[PDB]
Amino acid sequence: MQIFVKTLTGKTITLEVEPSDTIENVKAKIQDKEGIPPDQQRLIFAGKQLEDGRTLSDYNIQKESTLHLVLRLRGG
Ligand SMILES: [Zn+2]
Ligand SMILES: [Zn+2]
Repeated sequence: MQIFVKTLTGKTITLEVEPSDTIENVKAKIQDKEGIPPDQQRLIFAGKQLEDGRTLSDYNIQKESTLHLVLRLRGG
């Protein structure tokens, strides 16, 4: 099962996920691929910012769904 994650630069990465993966889990897969710490990541789906403890299934995120990755300003 695959989802796409688009960054502000237009670049897209593909993650292998499961319906019961938490948002925490997705951030960890993004850290593995891109080396960005989870606390710097905000994930958005359907215009809504996803919360760490909820699952992809909670949010009706399906195969081939696209999430948007917004980075926190390092140092705020
Ligand atoms: Zn998983
Ligand atoms: Zn398809």
